[PDB]
Amino acid sequence: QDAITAVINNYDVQGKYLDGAALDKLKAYFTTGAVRVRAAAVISSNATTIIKEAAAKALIYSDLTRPGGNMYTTRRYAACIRDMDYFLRYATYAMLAGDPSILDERVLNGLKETYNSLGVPIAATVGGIQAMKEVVGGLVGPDAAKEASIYFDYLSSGLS
Amino acid sequence: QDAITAVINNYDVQGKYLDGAALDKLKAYFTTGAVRVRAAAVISSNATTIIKEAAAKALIYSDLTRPGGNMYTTRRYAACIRDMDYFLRYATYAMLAGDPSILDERVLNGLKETYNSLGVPIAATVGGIQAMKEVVGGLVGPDAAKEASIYFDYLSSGL
Amino acid sequence: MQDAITAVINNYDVQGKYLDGAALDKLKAYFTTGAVRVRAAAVISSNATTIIKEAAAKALIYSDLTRPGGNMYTTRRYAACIRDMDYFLRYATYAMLAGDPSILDERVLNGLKETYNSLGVPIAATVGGIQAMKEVVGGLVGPDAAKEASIYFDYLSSGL
Amino acid sequence: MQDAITAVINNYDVQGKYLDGAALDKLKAYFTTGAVRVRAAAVISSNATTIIKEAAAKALIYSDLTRPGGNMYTTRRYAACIRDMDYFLRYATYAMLAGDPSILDERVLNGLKETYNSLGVPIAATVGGIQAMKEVVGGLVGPDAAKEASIYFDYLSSGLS
Amino acid sequence: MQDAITAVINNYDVQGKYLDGAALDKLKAYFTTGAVRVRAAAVISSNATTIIKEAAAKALIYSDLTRPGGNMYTTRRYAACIRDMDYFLRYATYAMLAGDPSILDERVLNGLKETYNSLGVPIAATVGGIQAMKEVVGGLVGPDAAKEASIYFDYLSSGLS
Amino acid sequence: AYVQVFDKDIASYIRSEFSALESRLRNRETSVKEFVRLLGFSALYRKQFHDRYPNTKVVEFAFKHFLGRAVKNQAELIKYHGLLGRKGIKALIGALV
Amino acid sequence: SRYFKVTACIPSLKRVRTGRELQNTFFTKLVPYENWFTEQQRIQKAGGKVLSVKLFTGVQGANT
Amino acid sequence: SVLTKAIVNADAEARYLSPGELDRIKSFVASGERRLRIAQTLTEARERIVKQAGDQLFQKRPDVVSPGGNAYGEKMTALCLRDLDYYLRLVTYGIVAGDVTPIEEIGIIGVKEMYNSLQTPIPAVAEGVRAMKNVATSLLSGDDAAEAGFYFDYLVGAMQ
Amino acid sequence: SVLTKAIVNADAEARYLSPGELDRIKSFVASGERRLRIAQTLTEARERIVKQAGDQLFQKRPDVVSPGGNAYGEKMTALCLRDLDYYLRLVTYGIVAGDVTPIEEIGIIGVKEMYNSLQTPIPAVAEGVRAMKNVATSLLSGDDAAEAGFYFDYLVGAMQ
Amino acid sequence: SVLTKAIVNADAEARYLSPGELDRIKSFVASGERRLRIAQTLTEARERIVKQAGDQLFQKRPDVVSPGGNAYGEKMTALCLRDLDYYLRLVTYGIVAGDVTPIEEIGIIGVKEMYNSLQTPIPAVAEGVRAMKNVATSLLSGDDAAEAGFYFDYLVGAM
Amino acid sequence: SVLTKAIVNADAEARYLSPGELDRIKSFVASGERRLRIAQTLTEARERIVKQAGDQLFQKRPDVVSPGGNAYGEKMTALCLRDLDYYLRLVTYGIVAGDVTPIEEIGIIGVKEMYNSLQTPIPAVAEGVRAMKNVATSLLSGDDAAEAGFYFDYLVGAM
Ligand SMILES: *[C@H](C)[C@H]1/C(=C/c2[nH]c(/C=C3N=C(/C=C4\NC(=O)C(CC)=C4C)C(C)=C\3CCC(=O)O)c(CCC(=O)O)c2C)NC(=O)[C@@H]1C
Ligand SMILES: *[C@H](C)[C@H]1/C(=C/c2[nH]c(/C=C3N=C(/C=C4\NC(=O)C(CC)=C4C)C(C)=C\3CCC(=O)O)c(CCC(=O)O)c2C)NC(=O)[C@@H]1C
Ligand SMILES: *[C@H](C)[C@H]1/C(=C/c2[nH]c(/C=C3N=C(/C=C4\NC(=O)C(CC)=C4C)C(C)=C\3CCC(=O)O)c(CCC(=O)O)c2C)NC(=O)[C@@H]1C
Ligand SMILES: *[C@H](C)[C@H]1/C(=C/c2[nH]c(/C=C3N=C(/C=C4\NC(=O)C(CC)=C4C)C(C)=C\3CCC(=O)O)c(CCC(=O)O)c2C)NC(=O)[C@@H]1C
Ligand SMILES: *[C@H](C)[C@H]1/C(=C/c2[nH]c(/C=C3N=C(/C=C4\NC(=O)C(CC)=C4C)C(C)=C\3CCC(=O)O)c(CCC(=O)O)c2C)NC(=O)[C@@H]1C
Ligand SMILES: *[C@H](C)[C@H]1/C(=C/c2[nH]c(/C=C3N=C(/C=C4\NC(=O)C(CC)=C4C)C(C)=C\3CCC(=O)O)c(CCC(=O)O)c2C)NC(=O)[C@@H]1C
Ligand SMILES: *[C@H](C)[C@H]1/C(=C/c2[nH]c(/C=C3N=C(/C=C4\NC(=O)C(CC)=C4C)C(C)=C\3CCC(=O)O)c(CCC(=O)O)c2C)NC(=O)[C@@H]1C
Ligand SMILES: *[C@H](C)[C@H]1/C(=C/c2[nH]c(/C=C3N=C(/C=C4\NC(=O)C(CC)=C4C)C(C)=C\3CCC(=O)O)c(CCC(=O)O)c2C)NC(=O)[C@@H]1C
Ligand SMILES: *[C@H](C)[C@H]1/C(=C/c2[nH]c(/C=C3N=C(/C=C4\NC(=O)C(CC)=C4C)C(C)=C\3CCC(=O)O)c(CCC(=O)O)c2C)NC(=O)[C@@H]1C
Ligand SMILES: *[C@H](C)[C@H]1/C(=C/c2[nH]c(/C=C3N=C(/C=C4\NC(=O)C(CC)=C4C)C(C)=C\3CCC(=O)O)c(CCC(=O)O)c2C)NC(=O)[C@@H]1C
Repeated sequence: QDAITAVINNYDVQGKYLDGAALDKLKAYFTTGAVRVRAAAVISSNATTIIKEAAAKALIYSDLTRPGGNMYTTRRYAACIRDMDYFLRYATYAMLAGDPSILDERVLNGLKETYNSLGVPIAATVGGIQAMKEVVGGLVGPDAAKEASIYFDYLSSGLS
Repeated sequence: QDAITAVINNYDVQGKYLDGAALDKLKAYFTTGAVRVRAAAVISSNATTIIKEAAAKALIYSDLTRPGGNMYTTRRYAACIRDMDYFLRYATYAMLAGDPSILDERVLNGLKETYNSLGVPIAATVGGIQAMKEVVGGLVGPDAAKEASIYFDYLSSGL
Repeated sequence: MQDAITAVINNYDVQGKYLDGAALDKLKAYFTTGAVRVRAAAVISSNATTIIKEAAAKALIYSDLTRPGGNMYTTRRYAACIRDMDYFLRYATYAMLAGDPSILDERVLNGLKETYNSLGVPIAATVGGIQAMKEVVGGLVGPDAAKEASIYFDYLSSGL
Repeated sequence: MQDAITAVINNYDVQGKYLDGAALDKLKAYFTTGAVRVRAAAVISSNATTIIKEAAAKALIYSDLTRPGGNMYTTRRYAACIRDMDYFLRYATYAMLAGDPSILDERVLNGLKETYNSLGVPIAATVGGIQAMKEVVGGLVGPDAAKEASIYFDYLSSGLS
Repeated sequence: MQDAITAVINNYDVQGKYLDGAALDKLKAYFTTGAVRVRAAAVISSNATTIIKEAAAKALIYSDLTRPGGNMYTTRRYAACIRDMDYFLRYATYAMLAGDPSILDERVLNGLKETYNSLGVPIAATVGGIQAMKEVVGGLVGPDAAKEASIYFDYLSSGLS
Repeated sequence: AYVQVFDKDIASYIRSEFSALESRLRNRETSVKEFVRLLGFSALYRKQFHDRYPNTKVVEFAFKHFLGRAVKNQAELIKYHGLLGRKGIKALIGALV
Repeated sequence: SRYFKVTACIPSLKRVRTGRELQNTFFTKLVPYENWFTEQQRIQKAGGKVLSVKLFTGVQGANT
Repeated sequence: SVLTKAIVNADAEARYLSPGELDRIKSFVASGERRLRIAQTLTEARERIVKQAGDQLFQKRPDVVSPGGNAYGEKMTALCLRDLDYYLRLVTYGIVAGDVTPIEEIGIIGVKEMYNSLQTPIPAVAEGVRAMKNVATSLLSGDDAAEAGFYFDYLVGAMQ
Repeated sequence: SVLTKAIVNADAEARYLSPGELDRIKSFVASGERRLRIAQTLTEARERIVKQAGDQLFQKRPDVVSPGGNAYGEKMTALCLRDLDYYLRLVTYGIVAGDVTPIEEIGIIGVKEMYNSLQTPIPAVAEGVRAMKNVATSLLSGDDAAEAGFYFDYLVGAMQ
Repeated sequence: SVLTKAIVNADAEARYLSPGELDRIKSFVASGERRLRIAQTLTEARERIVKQAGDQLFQKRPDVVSPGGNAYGEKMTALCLRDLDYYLRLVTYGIVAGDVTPIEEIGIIGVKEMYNSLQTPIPAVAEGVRAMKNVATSLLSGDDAAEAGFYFDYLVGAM
Repeated sequence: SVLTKAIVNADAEARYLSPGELDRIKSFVASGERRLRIAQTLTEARERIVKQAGDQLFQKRPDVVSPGGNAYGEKMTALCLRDLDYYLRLVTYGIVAGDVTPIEEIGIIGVKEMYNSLQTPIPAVAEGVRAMKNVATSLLSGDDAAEAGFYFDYLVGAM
């Protein structure tokens, strides 16, 4: 869900009517909004490249890609880059939303268990996410980067 | 299953043909049957009220109904009263049947686990069931009440 | 599933090694056994109904199980037990052709113990039935085939 | 579909009329026949396999149909034909309990001719089989039930024709 | 309609090519077959009435079709069926002389299925009759001619079915 | 389920081809959806719908059997008929469910 | 072929249901590997929470 | 028993029991005492019914008690009679229950499969049940016989 | 809110947010500040709105506050007013969200069932909401009132 | 036939024929000429195979040709032999096809249902096919016999 | 492998292996020894096959080894050759298996996606495999070459 809805939900459980302090948080979000929209468009256009660069930084030229590595074989390689795409798409969604919840509901839920059964290495995945963050940071520019970074970090912490 | 079938099943595992002693148990059930049918009709007619009264006794005017409570919001409130109805309907079925098995097969199985995932409070639910029992006892009358009570208690113990 | 040939291939693939003479020898061993296995499989398929009948006669029937209060009492339960027997036979035949026990693990063996325990089916009696089938099968297939057939039957028994 | 009771109701409802004595009489007639019909249905269900066997023996088997180049040649086709026979029997039993021919029209009769023509199944032979089943059924059910049973069998036959 | 000679010509004309040896050989092949075909055609014309009679005897008559409730029951329907049989025979003879199946498509085959379906004439029985005519024709024409005659009969049968 | 997925007529012929599937359902280890998937991924389905029909008619039947409907619009026809080319029938069935 | 054993709970947020529907709320199921990905997403989109995932059949990190 | 049937229909509809349904339950409980007497009669005559039916069956089918036939030999003949006894016991259970369901679960589901493994002919089994019906009918009073007949007929229908 | 809706559509399509979708998000964030002010106004006037609406409702429906009626008595009258307050709080939440969804989840699903158990008349509740709307409209400026009206109307529609 | 089976699998996968599939086709076309001869041999010996197998079956199962039994009587015995002849014809078709599919469509689908209506015992039919196999094997050369055996075994398995 | 494929089809049908299926298994086991030799030959010549094919590919496609092209540079050229080596190893595995399935799992599923991320041109990769086939064919005897060709063709088809 969304920053706006998160505030509303917190008030609803209290049963409190919306108050100025709450309104201020909502107001803060509204100013940030315009920046976020610009960042999202940048990410969508450069998504393929972002993934490519991040893979180059961490995943490829590594033991993983070499035989006996998790990402060895075309099927596994393709799976890993598909996962990378999802992380990027969901992070973009989270950045627009201004809320980490969507990551929990969509990406984070059931991931750890799936990975453990598969034997996918979590630390390497986290490394890939961090690499994507760095690439994204460049493209989005500094103001947007701070906002983008928190969601990437949230994903990384969840997986770990 | 049913009292009649329960007797049959006990004989079948033994492999024994039906005997007079067995017949007597069945006969006992048949006498009780007429009372049970009358009780069931009473419950069906007063079902909405029974639920209302029981809710008034336990569920409403409580933290649950207040914001931050499990039964807060219309959707949750409606769910809770739906559950109450289920318990009532199944207890009525069990009373006619003369057997607690149906409760185990439908209502009791997996309920605890479902409730824990949902975060529904079991003790409060049990409280509601007990309240329904008390209301039901009045309407059905004393002879019927004893029979009705055992099934309500069975549900409560399971939960 | 996996077979003998594929098992060798997969072991080499994880190493990244090209196929070597030692590997080839294992494959060659399988190829010689193959012809015998095919003949055995055809024998089993034709005599499957009888094999089950004989095995049941040896262990399952004329027993407490079939008598009232026994697990295989009632037509429904009797039918279930003979259906299970057929499964074991079909899968063992598949395994014998394959030259690998894996298919048994993937289909038959996984979760069977737990299922049986919940059902209250007696494992030891089932194992007895499997062993009986093995003995009957051994006769029909003939000695060379019997050794190969026996290992898969024993594998099922050990799993259960 | 409809049954006799509902058929009377529906006819009255379109008229908007309350149920009247004439209508009541039809309903009353049905109620008396009902007990007989239930007994007949149970007889048919128990003897269904035999009924089909006897009827096939009377018409379908030992014939060109079963011989190579015949419609019922090959196991697959033979099995199909006896499956169709069973359908007719089951539906006729349903109709007899209902006291209404409508179910036959809604399920069996609708599109059957067209299906058969595409398949190349011979209608006259099928009709023959239905008539044979009727005769066998008549015996088992007994005379009072037979008259009731016969009309539904005849209805199927007329539809297919 | 089209014939073999014209078919070759037309293929060349669309290409714009002058006639070539390969084309000439196809034409030459036809010319050798021609004499046989002419003899066959004369045989068929003389025995046409009998051919139809024999074929009807083999398939159509002494059957359910001719019996009441059958498609060929009543004099009018019987006469129609034998008229159709004659058509098929005449056109097949034309096709055999021509050496091309096209005339069958242009006159007989086009719209026949739809006509028959509206009429309720049974296609499979008609096909059976055509096959019967083929067998009778085969005898009269003799073996060399029979092969040529058979293909056109088969073409008709395939079209109808 | 047999009657929905195959038609009524074909479902009659079924004796026990799927007996193993039935047991897993009876056991409550598979869902009904999964059971329907596997009926779809079956030689019998393929033999009775796929094999004697052009790929468009195959998409019809799949819609009828797994959703209970015809194809609503040309965009939907494109998406599913597309996937039926360039992949199995097993892909089509899997996409609907 | 690899199979996944999945236990997931899905709440009925859109409408209260008169039918008991215990099975729909709480389900343990066997999923083909290929199907699971899509299924996982669908559970997430529904708002159901997947408590447990295990690989019922096959070997993890197997090339064939 | 009947009451179970009524409850099950109600549960499917998710409704409390209809008045009409309740009335049928009332009628059944009244009928039960009469039904018990009918069952008692057959139980007392059980030994003779089985014996007479067996003889009739063997006369009707010489083959079953022939060297080829399943029933042939003392052990086998005893088992055939035991089966007839089982079916009679089931019929008595049915009469008291007022439904075929008790009969059906114990005897009619998987019956085909069980007998096919045994290789016993199903039609012969049906004849035996028919024979038992005739003997039972004679001992029973006419109205009692009709009630008993229904259950007997069901069995014959099931094994067919 | 609008943003949540946009994200959800994108996730279903498994695609990054479309430019058009992004534009709608931009418009919403700009509108939000105006929306916050409208909500703030109603919050401040909340106590009076509820009081005035209550009085109007009781005048419109004498019956509800009568010995027969549900609302009758101090405890009951308080609860009726509490309900009106709840609905007003929900409306404010809606205005800030820009969507009825927040309102809908908390108040409109199962509302019929809840009130039927309580035996509260649904039409009377609707009248109370209508009454609140009229009071709220007067305090709001015309354009603000129109925005607020939509949310109020939805509630009235929902409780029908 | 082999080829039909391969094509059908490919079409389901929506792919061109796999190399492995192609190889099997190549093997089949080479085998075909030998297969034709095997089929021809059985066709010539058909009359004797059926006769010998019939006698063996009747010895193995006295009951079938007994007053109770289905086969009993001249008409019935002829029909039983006709059935054996049918199955032999199907087996020859199978050998040339290299696959049981041709056999399967004509003979093995609905076979249980057909025979159950007739009341013919399925196991006895299987024995007859087994008997035919033994006769056929003797006339065939060993390698030829093995090929023929597979088709015979399939039939026995099917019923 | 051939055997795996046959078993899988049977299991789906829930039936014992068909005679035709069994026959194909028999043919495969006979072929296997020859297949092993074919695989051995290619393994020994592997280093040269890759080298020769690489050169041919680069001549056929100057662009790939050009500053714009993916293959350009020593590191990249090595990786391109490594890929060719991988595919050759897969082909050998295929020949012994008698089926493309082993090849398919390791190399052909997700191949498009992997190369698209890398930005390697798929047609050039196909040309490299074609080149390898030609080199391999020359070293192999004609019949051996045909068998090897099928697997090589599959790879080319897959990409
Ligand atoms: C040569 C014909 C073409 C070519 C090759 C090329 N490949 C890469 C990089 C990689 N190639 C692979 C391939 C595989 N990994 C596997 O597991 C399998 C299946 C067995 C294959 C075939 C991989 C994984 C990589 C990534 C790097 C790594 O292995 O760590 C490159 C370099 C591109 C880059 O930026 O890394 C190149 C150039 N290039 C062409 O254009 C030729 C036509
Ligand atoms: C890549 C950075 C790392 C990696 C990934 C990897 N994942 C799989 C397989 C799966 N991964 C998932 C994960 C998800 N499914 C979801 O629904 C979501 C949320 C959108 C995620 C993130 C799943 C379900 C699978 C199984 C099936 C599938 O393909 O989806 C593999 C393949 C492992 C295998 O044994 O097949 C791999 C390689 N592993 C690495 O090497 C990287 C560090
Ligand atoms: C016979 C040797 C013994 C026996 C068998 C028996 N099994 C069940 C029930 C089940 N058996 C299975 C097993 C399988 N299902 C599969 O799909 C496969 C793999 C192909 C197997 C092996 C399962 C899942 C069940 C549950 C549902 C079902 O009917 O299959 C029973 C029934 C028990 C009951 O209480 O209903 C029985 C009797 N039991 C014996 O008495 C023998 C020792
Ligand atoms: C002989 C081994 C056993 C036996 C045979 C038997 N069969 C019949 C009657 C029929 N058999 C068939 C079977 C087929 N028709 C087909 O098209 C095919 C596939 C090509 C088969 C196998 C049919 C159709 C009939 C019905 C008669 C007819 O053809 O019109 C009988 C006669 C019994 C009866 O009720 O008709 C018999 C005796 N039965 C045995 O007992 C032998 C062991
Ligand atoms: C038997 C007396 C005749 C006969 C029958 C025969 N029928 C088919 C095939 C089909 N029959 C039906 C009919 C129905 N399906 C329905 O839903 C209903 C109404 C409830 C009917 C009556 C259908 C639809 C089929 C086609 C699909 C299927 O087979 O299940 C065949 C097979 C024909 C073929 O070419 O496959 C046969 C042989 N055959 C005769 O000649 C008898 C006179
Ligand atoms: C008797 C006075 C003369 C005679 C009769 C004769 N008729 C036939 C055969 C047929 N005649 C008919 C006639 C009808 N079919 C109809 O639909 C109607 C109107 C209702 C009629 C009058 C038919 C159709 C036949 C064909 C037989 C069949 O049903 O398939 C014969 C037999 C000749 C033959 O080859 O069939 C005979 C002998 N013959 C004379 O010479 C008498 C003067
Ligand atoms: C005889 C084998 C079958 C048969 C035939 C039949 N046909 C009709 C009626 C018509 N037949 C035709 C057909 C043609 N007209 C054409 O132009 C061509 C192509 C050269 C054909 C073959 C037409 C148009 C008619 C209708 C008008 C007319 O009668 O001239 C009937 C009469 C149908 C009726 O109901 O009146 C019949 C009986 N029917 C059989 O039983 C045989 C299978
Ligand atoms: C009321 C006394 C208490 C209460 C109830 C409550 N239940 C739910 C949700 C569910 N309850 C069930 C239970 C059943 N389903 C069945 O089939 C049966 C047996 C027939 C039962 C008893 C289920 C499955 C659900 C899920 C939703 C559904 O519609 O199925 C809720 C909602 C909780 C949520 O957030 O979803 C509530 C509130 N809780 C209380 O606070 C009361 C003490
Ligand atoms: C007699 C009418 C026919 C006949 C009987 C026969 N039965 C067996 C063997 C068994 N019969 C059963 C049957 C049942 N088990 C149950 O639970 C029920 C329902 C309550 C029944 C009816 C069983 C289990 C067996 C197996 C042996 C055992 O007692 O454990 C045989 C022996 C054949 C064999 O192979 O065991 C026979 C002969 N057969 C005929 O020929 C008569 C027509
Ligand atoms: C006033 C317009 C009408 C009225 C109201 C009335 N309500 C109750 C009792 C309750 N009302 C609610 C309503 C809600 N709880 C929620 O969580 C929500 C959604 C946010 C709503 C709207 C509830 C649950 C109760 C129970 C008590 C409690 O919650 O503590 C009463 C008292 C009746 C009773 O038996 O409790 C009354 C009078 N009655 C009218 O007739 C007016 C038209």
